[PDB]
Amino acid sequence: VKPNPLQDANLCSRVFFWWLNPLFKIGHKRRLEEDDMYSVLPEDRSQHLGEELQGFWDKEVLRAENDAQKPSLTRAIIKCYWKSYLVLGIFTLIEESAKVIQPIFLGKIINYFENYDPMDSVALNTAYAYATVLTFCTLILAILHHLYFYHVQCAGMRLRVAMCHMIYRKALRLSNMAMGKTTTGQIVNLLSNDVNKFDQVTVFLHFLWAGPLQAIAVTALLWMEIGISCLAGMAVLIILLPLQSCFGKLFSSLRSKTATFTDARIRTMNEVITGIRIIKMYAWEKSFSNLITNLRKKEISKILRSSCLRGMNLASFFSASKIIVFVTFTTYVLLGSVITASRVFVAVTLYGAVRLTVTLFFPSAIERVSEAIVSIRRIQTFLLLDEISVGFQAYKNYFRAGAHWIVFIFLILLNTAAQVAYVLQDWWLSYWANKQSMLNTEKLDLNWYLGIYSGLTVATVLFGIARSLLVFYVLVNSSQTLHNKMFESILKAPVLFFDRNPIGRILNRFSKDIGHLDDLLPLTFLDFIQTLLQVVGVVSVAVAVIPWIAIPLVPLGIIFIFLRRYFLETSRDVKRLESTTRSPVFSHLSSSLQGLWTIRAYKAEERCQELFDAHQDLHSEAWFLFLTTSRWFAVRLDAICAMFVIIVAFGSLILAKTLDAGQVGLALSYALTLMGMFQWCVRQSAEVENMMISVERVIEYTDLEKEAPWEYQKRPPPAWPHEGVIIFDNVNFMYSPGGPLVLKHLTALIKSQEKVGIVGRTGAGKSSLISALFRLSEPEGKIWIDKILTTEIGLHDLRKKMSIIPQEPVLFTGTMRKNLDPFNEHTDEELWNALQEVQLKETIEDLPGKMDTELAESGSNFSVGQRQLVCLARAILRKNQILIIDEATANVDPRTDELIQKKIREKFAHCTVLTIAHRLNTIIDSDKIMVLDSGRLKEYDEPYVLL
Ligand SMILES: CN(Cc1cnc2nc(N)nc(N)c2n1)c1ccc(C(=O)N[C@@H](CCC(=O)O)C(=O)O)cc1
Repeated sequence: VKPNPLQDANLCSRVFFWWLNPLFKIGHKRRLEEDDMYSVLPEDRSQHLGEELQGFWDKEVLRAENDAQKPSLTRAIIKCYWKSYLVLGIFTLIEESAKVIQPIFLGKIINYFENYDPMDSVALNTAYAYATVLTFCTLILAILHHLYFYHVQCAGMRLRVAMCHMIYRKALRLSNMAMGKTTTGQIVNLLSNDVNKFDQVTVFLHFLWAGPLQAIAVTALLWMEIGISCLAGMAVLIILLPLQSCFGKLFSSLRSKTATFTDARIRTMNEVITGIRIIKMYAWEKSFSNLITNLRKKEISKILRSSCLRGMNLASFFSASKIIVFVTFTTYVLLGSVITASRVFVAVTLYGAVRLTVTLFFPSAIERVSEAIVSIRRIQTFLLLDEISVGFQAYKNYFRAGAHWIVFIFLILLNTAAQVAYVLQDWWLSYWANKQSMLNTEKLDLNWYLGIYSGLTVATVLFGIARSLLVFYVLVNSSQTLHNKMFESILKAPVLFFDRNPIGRILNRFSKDIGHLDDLLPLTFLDFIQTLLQVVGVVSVAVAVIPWIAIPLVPLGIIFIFLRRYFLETSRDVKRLESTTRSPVFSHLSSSLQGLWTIRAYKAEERCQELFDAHQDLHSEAWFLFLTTSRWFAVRLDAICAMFVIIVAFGSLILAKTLDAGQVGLALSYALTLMGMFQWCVRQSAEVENMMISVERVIEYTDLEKEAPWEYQKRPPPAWPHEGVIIFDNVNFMYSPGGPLVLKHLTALIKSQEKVGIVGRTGAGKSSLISALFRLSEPEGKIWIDKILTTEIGLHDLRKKMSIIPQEPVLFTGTMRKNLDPFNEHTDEELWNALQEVQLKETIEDLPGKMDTELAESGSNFSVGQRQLVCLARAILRKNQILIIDEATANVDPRTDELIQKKIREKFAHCTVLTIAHRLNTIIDSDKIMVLDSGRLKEYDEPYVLL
């Protein structure tokens, strides 16, 4: 078998994940296929995780049925995992208490600089001890966290597998009456969507009691430093809760109505791609073009508002750390107290540790718990029924299509000012403290120091909103300008491009690639850019105070570039492995429920359980590597993130004769916030480069094959088709320019007022002549028609002056007035005349509207009869000379074909009919008959010499 190195591995080797080093060496240069993944632990099998939960549930059902109450499933999980969760909670409490001691010991180092004496050896040792104590909370938070996180993540897959095991076990005991209601789709959905919500619940389950505790623990510490002025900092942070939720209820609505404009358009596409040979033959491209162009404008106008709302939300999330500090400190100063550099940065650190945690971790645990409870209720109600007895080019082509190169310089200059203001607003307070500490009653005027601070506070918000708005607009304009190019490039492709590519591929592209281009790209781009810009500012602030922290920065930054690549090279296969191991489980589940009555004949219902367990163990193995490979990188990242802080603190302490308290506090208060932003910035690039593939495959289009232009300046006479004379010569045809033939050298010439017919068996080149004079694939061979040719004329002025009767009639979703005449070139009464001349006016007045009656789903309300008859009515109203009749019959012998053939008898007056015959008797009193066998003709004038 495949033993895993997770076991038989001592301590101090599982905190750094040292047992996963060899696997990387295999994934770096060999592309492991399926047999380089380790097995699962003996306590992670399906049969072990399912039987104990089944026993607990069977005991709970009896316990809750003997006494008159309802059986509950939520208790059967707490009766099992309570010990594990409360054991894990110890480290949660430890790491939550460790995040409060750091700002307490941060303020004790600045106090040493505030009272400095160059001849003193007792306080330096105390400062070193304080630094050593502070240098360990970071290590505790950075190193020992990734094992507890892996454990709390693994604590969910066990339940996820145990639920599916008993679900499948129950799915084989359903009666014939209970199965008549329950479909296979809802069962595979319950097993495919409702059980996947148990993976992210245990991660956010510990915030419901750690939020309010930490809030009070920090609020109690602010009173000892500043006083009442902390309330002015806590009164704003609460207001952010109802404001960010109410507007949420305003956003979701704007997301729903847009769907109404998104699906319908797609539906229209499903009717233009299926039937190109009819739309292109009738020259009806402009109608569908105008019908499609109108919906995209409304879709963009509805998307812009939601984009602006999301941009405003992000701008409010960016610069929310400046209002609280400004308010609390102007309140603290206006009361009559003196500002010092010992409490400012401590309060800043406390506020920054509180607000993010609260406003990002509290409103999500409730959603997670609600989804989990809904899923658990569904699964419980299900089990209670009775039983039986890329590259730089991909970015350049995507960015340069949005705006000119001036807007890019403008947005760069706009992005490179918000961070400068963000840093200067906090530097001004350090300058104020340093200027105040140098006094000996010669007080400081508040006007200047309070006006500069307000200006620096307002500029930050302004430059934070403008950048987001501009970025969102520029990135939406790109999709707006690419969708067009896609449409007018795909609309002009020849029939050879549609006869080989499936419709589902094109529809899937047009839907999901444009959805990705419109919805999630600008948000992720802006978030990544903001999180990346937030780190260079911290690095520059750290460097500008101590210029000697630029020497180790190069070795600390060189390692990351290689580490990211060395990780991705082997991490870019776990997703494929997981999907390939996950799909067969659903496949087997869906295919095993149909042939179920034969599994009851031979009473073997436990072998299928073992097969299901074996199928799920592969997905379990493929999922076990994901968490470990994801945690392998965070430890090495946090190592550098903590070494940076250690170096900063110690190098700043060992230079206590050059610097002062304000700037050491400033440099120390920023280094404690890098660990989260670095992780977020590293994470966002993954999704960016993952979703750029849709952009790249969108740009794959917009440059395809193209037929001849629609029209030239070679205008034919306005009365060109006055007489039907079609000559021929030895023409050879090939669909592809280098494939086989389907037809060979039809040489003839058709007279005017002549009813010519062709006799042949299906497959000998009989159904390809309509593709010749319609030039669907421009061949060699010069075809003269009425003093002009068929090659030096545009495609529209050649197919419009010709009529065609299709084999199988097609109808589009619209009005009866538009289906017979999209481009209005006639009056009102002529439509009634042409429709009664073909003898159908029952259905119209049997219906109310009878002129604007919309159809539905390809007009299934009608039959082949009136469909063929309305195609005949189109041929009637066309008012044309050349008529090509095709015959592919599946209809019945009664009055339909008699009526249509009599109408083609008397209605058509002396107009050059070219007919294709499938039954030898449909030709009645023909004038010219040709027989076309397996590659040429034996043609004669009259049928009297044939037989
Ligand atoms: C706690 N937190 C949420 C978090 C952290 N910092 C923030 N910083 C800002 N400015 N805004 C936030 N939304 C924010 N959110 C985090 C922190 C790290 C990762 C993270 O990088 N996770 C990776 C681990 C790293 C990796 O595998 O590459 C993963 O496997 O999913 C996720 C969320």
